[PDB]
Amino acid sequence: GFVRTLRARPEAGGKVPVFVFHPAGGSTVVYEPLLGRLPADTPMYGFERVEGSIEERAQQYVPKLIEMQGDGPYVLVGWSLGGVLAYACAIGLRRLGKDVRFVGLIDAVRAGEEIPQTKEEIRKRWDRYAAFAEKTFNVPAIPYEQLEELDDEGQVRFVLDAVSQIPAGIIEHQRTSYLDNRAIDTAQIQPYDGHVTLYMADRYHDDAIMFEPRYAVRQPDGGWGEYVSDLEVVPIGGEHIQAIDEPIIAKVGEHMSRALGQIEADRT
Ligand SMILES: CCOC(=O)c1c(-c2ccccc2)oc2ccc(O)c(CN3CCCC3)c12
Repeated sequence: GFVRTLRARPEAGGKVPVFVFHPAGGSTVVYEPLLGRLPADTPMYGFERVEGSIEERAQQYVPKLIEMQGDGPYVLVGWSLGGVLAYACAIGLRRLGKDVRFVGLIDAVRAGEEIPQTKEEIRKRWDRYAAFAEKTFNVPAIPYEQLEELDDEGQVRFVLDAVSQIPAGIIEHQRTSYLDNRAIDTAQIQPYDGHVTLYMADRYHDDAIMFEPRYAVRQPDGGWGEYVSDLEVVPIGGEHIQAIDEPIIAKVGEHMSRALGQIEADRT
């Protein structure tokens, strides 16, 4: 289904599992280096891509989380889109009376300026995209009227259909990566009253900034302060793309290992 077992929990008992959520355009295999930097016998399960708005995705994840972990305690972690997903699940779990003890955002940083969801923005985005298409491929008027009334999924299907009028593996990977990135853009963040740990790199990587220049700037709280009063930021430096890998992930893992140790002691 959509649950990957990175490290299975014992048949009974054992430590609290870490649930990780996939990043934009990738799977949860990317959390293996993190897993290497967490305490021994820490179980880990990864939740992979599902369809819908952030809230719709969480509506699919949360029942599964509960089936696997019951009342809690819940440790929810994510890099890239995975961060927003972990957070949405945190809100859903807390609303149903569950015990969420840790939410780990791994450089899941909001654009430094809000990205509006307006028809003007739709037009600016696709104008930007058309221009790069011209330059990258050495190659007309953009049918804005039809695009404005399509959602993101509809917009890319329209552009891809108009394009064919490229092999499927490549189209599918560009498609889901594009939609997962837009899901980050259009996420409507709700407030959460539990503790959030935000691991913060210095900047988005250049390719990220080229697609959406508002990611060139980040606030110090990464845009989460207004939604999260109990917010901790753990600066890790480097770029967004590097935050998930060795050696920077060692810094994340060392800190996160301390948090897990406290959760384990409290149960004891
Ligand atoms: C090379 C990295 O490309 C992307 O980040 C994005 C992609 C993408 C497309 C095809 C293949 C891979 C990625 O689509 C986007 C749509 C909106 C948007 O704001 C972003 C920018 N990101 C950066 C921070 C979150 C949004 C992207």
